Amino acid sequence: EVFNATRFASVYAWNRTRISNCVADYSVLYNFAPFFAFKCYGVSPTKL
Amino acid sequence: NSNKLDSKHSGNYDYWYRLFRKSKLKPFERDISTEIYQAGNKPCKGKGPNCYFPLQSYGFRPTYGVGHQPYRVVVLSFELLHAPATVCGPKKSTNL
Ligand SMILES: *[C@@H]1O[C@H](CO)[C@@H](O)[C@H](O)[C@H]1NC(C)=O
Ligand SMILES: *[C@@H]1O[C@H](CO)[C@@H](O)[C@H](O)[C@H]1NC(C)=O
Ligand SMILES: *[C@@H]1O[C@H](CO)[C@@H](O)[C@H](O)[C@H]1NC(C)=O
Repeated sequence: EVFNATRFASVYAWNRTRISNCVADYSVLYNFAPFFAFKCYGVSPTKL
Repeated sequence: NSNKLDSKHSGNYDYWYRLFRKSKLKPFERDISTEIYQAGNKPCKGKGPNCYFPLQSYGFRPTYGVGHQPYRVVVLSFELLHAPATVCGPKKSTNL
């Protein structure tokens, strides 16, 4: 629902979504789109 | 602390360090190798998504925080067991 929206807000007002009470599935973060940039800074992108 | 030899203007990315290893490192064992960490089940060999270089830059600059400064660390290992020795300090040679 957060990765398949239609009205992504402009940068001057960045919409914020709060994430809680789940189990974090992370294969969706991989299979979704061919992607263009996957720069991770503080957390290992595979040890997440 | 050594901020005068591991730092220069425009940065210095000479040093290296490893974060991606297949297993833990045994004591006093060197694992110098350039092998891309396997993730998922792909035999992928290279850089990019799901194929990461095992070792990342240890980039140093003269202007960092104290915890990010280029600390020079030298460890000393001693073996004091029942065997002929090699190294000592001050020594007197009173006869037996
Ligand atoms: C977004 O949702 C619609 C239906 O809700 C679906 O058909 C579409 O495939 C989704 N977008 C992507 C990129 O999968
Ligand atoms: C994001 O947009 C939705 C729909 O316009 C809105 O209901 C929500 O409050 C927004 N989130 C913000 C502004 O943090
Ligand atoms: C020495 O080689 C063995 C066999 O390949 C390997 O399991 C071990 O980790 C190596 N030890 C060092 C010093 O890397």
